[PDB]
Formats: sequence, C-alpha cells, structure tokens
Amino acid sequence: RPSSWRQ
Amino acid sequence: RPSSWRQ
Amino acid sequence: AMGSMERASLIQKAKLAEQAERYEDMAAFMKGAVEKGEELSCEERNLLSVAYKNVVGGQRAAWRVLSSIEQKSNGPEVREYREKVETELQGVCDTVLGLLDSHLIKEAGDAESRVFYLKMKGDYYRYLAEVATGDDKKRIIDSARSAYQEAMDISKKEMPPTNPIRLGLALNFSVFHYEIANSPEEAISLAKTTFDEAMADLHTLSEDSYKDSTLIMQLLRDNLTLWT
Amino acid sequence: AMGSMERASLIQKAKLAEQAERYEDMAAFMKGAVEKGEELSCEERNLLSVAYKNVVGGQRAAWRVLSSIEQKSNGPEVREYREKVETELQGVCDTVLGLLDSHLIKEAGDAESRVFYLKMKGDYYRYLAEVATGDDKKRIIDSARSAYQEAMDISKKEMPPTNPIRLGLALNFSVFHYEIANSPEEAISLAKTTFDEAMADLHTLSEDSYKDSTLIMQLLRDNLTLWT
Ligand SMILES: *Cc1ccc(-n2ccnc2)cc1
Ligand SMILES: *Cc1ccc(-n2ccnc2)cc1
Ligand SMILES: [Ca+2]
Ligand SMILES: [Ca+2]
Ligand SMILES: [Ca+2]
Ligand SMILES: [Ca+2]
Ligand SMILES: [Cl-]
Ligand SMILES: [Cl-]
Repeated sequence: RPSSWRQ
Repeated sequence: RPSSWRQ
Repeated sequence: AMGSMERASLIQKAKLAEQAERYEDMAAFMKGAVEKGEELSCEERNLLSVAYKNVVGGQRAAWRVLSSIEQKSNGPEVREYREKVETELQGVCDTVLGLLDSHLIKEAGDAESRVFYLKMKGDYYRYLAEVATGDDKKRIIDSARSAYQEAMDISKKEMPPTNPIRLGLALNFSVFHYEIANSPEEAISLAKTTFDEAMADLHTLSEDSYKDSTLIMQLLRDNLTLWT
Repeated sequence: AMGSMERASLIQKAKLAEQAERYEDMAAFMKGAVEKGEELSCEERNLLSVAYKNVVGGQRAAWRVLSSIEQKSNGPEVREYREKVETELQGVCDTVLGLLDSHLIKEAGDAESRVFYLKMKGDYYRYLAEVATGDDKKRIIDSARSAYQEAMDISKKEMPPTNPIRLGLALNFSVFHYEIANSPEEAISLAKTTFDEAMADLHTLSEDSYKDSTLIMQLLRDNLTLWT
C-alpha cells in the first residue's frame, strides 16, 4: 500500500 | 514505572 | 452531545485528547466545535483532520485484517464481524462528510480553507470507496474524484507548488488514481509532475517552509519508487 | 448486549478482534461469553484477560498523561477531562470486578482457574487504587491486597514455582507492594524469592515450558534491576 498524507 | 505481566 | 460545552473548551480538550492519544474523544470534541457554527482556524482545521484520520485509520486497518481473513475463508462470524467494523467505518465517514456539507465547505472562501475541506471530502469518499461493493460504488468513486478535482483546480490557481496542503492534496489524489480508479499511469504522472514543480519552487522558501514542503515531497518520492 | 449471540460465536469473534487489535470489541465479546454463565477454559480466560488489560491499559496511559498535565497546571478543562477518563477507567474496572464476583470466582475450583481470577481481582483493584484519592482508597488498597494474598496462598500450595500464572501473580503483587502499598522492601523480597525458587525448578521443565517460565522470570529481573 502506498503512502497518503500523514502528520 | 516497573513491569507488570504483559503477554 | 457537546452542545453545552464552550467552543474554546472543546478546542482545548481536543488538544489534550491528542496528547493522550484518545482520538475518538478528540474527534467528538472537534465535531462539537464545528457544530458551534463558526468557521475554523488553520490550527483548528488540522485538529479536526488529525482526529478523524486517526479514528478512521484504525477502522481501515481493522477492516483490512478482517477482509483478508474473510477472503482466505472463501460460519458467518468473520463476515458478520467484518460487516460490523465496515458499518462503523461508514458511519464515521458519513459524519465527517456531514460536517463538511453542513456547513464547512459552503462557508470556506479562502483558498487554504476551501482546498483543505475539499481534500477531506475526497479522502472520506475514498475511504467509503475502499469498502464499497454495491450499486453505489461508481457514484462514490466519482464523488471522491469530483471533490479532489475541484480542490486541485483551486490549488493550482491560488497556491504555490510547494504549499503543503497543495502537496498533500496531490499525494492523496494520486493514491486515489492508483488504488481506487485503477489508473496507475495517472497516479504516476500526477506524483512526478507535482514533485518536479515543487523542486523548482523550493528556492523561494525559508528553512522552516523548506522542511515542511520536502517532507511531503518525500512521500511522493516513496510512492513513485513503489510504483515504478 | 451480546445475549442473542452464541457462546462459540462470541469466542470466535473475540479472537478476530484480537487479530484486528480491536480490544474494546474483544472485551465486549468476552463479557458476553462470561455472561452465558458457563465456566471458562484456560484459553478463554486468557482472551478475557488480554481484552480488558489492553482496554484499561490505554485508559491508564491516557490518565497518566492528563494527570501529569494537571499537576504542572497546579481553566477547569484539564481536571474535567482527567475526571472523564478516570470515570471511564473506573467503569471498566467495575465491570471486570463484577464479572469475577458474578460469578467466575465462586465457580472456580481448580487452582489454575481460581488463582487466575483472584490475580485479576487484585489487578483491577490495583488499577482503581492508582486513581483513588478519597475516603475509600485504603479499602480499595486492602481489597487488592486481600485478593492477591489469597491467590498467593493457593499458588504456593497447588502450583510449582515455575508455573507462569504463579510467576505473573508474584510479579504483579510485587508491583502492588512497590507502587501502591509503599512497601519497596516487600516488593524486592517477593521478586527475588520468586525468581530464585523458579531458577531452582527449571530443570524439571520441557523446552517450551522453560521458555514460558524464563520469559516472566526476566520481568522479575528487570524490576529488581530498576529497584536496586
Ligand atoms: C492534507 C494535508 C494536511 C496538512 C498538511 N500540513 C499542514 C502543515 N504541514 C503540513 C499537509 C497536507
Ligand atoms: C497473569 C498471567 C497470565 C497469563 C500467563 N501465561 C499463561 C501462559 N503463559 C503465560 C502468565 C501470567
Ligand atoms: Ca460560547
Ligand atoms: Ca468564509
Ligand atoms: Ca447456545
Ligand atoms: Ca467449577
Ligand atoms: Cl459482529
Ligand atoms: Cl470532559
């Protein structure tokens, strides 16, 4: 799974 | 803090 | 449920819940703050987003574990429990979408606020799309696309290419293309075009803004490395 | 709430919730299974313990974060929110204690089951004691002590010194002495006496039992290293 935005 | 039992 | 608490107290308690990693409480506090009817500041928008992203992020991880177990199995228990988590996930997504629709988006005039909320709307339709299997999946997918697309149109006209919200929006829209819309070439093109125009704009930034922008820029790079 | 689900389905769903790290669901499923009125197997007791330990463990960690923030502060919000988490923690502790009292303990005849439940009773009174400040703290502390002590008396008579439940009981009773009862010398004496008699009994064990026993034995060693 790819990275979505994460703080 | 010390360790209590943990699985 | 939060109607009797002060707006400022709800905000203060949302920050305390984040420190305690009590994200369900944090989401309930920020929902109460939104329902006060006042527009949200930049910091308050971030609190709202962080709270629900963590809540739905745990539900999505649980849903994936159970859907995997269910797939290898094919009693009713695994399907039943996967359906329970799925329904709770959809309830949280509907709650967030309801806040955006009543009435955060229509009152958001500035580019930073309007793009932020439209990105959220795309994200939570994306999460609905990840679990959708019925006659409404295509409409759910197009609702995510339409929300992402309006946000992108505004961000391209109103924000610099290094703006962290613009970068995070492009990151998530590229994930939408790859995972949801079965358009991996569109995902790769968006991520590379976004990265390259951010590269070329970094010289205008201070050291702190440079750090903010390059951090999201690395997420785009990680995905391109995984996809190519 | 779980009255209409089969016992076996509740157990199966509790295991699925553990895999999904949904410990609140896991606790609710195992509470439903206990309320079926049948005694619990060894494996089922472990599921019950794991579920509530994770639920109350998150509440305790959140309570410590908020109590710390509260202490440095001394608005009502920090105290209010600490009180909210504290009340939710006490509710979960009361629920577990209620299950043990109605009617897990009175039906537990075997040493392994009775010691297991009495250890649980000591543990959840210990967690109540960590947050107690009123006129009932001494009675709460003595309820933990009395439960631990009965479990220890049974375990010393009925179990070998390497038995993992006996070892975990001694570990937690020593933590009770150190953190709750202000008796660090008692804590150190119990941990060292427990460790040494386990040492001397390891030669009787298989490789798998040896691994189980030495793992808890290391927790006793870690505490002795921290306390001396
Ligand atoms: C989607 C998204 C939310 C928040 C940020 N952000 C703000 C400040 N730094 C990063 C980026 C993207
Ligand atoms: C308190 C406690 C619970 C469970 C165990 N255990 C069982 C099997 N291995 C470890 C020990 C202590
Ligand atoms: Ca007011
Ligand atoms: Ca406005
Ligand atoms: Ca039945
Ligand atoms: Ca019995
Ligand atoms: Cl279910
Ligand atoms: Cl509160």
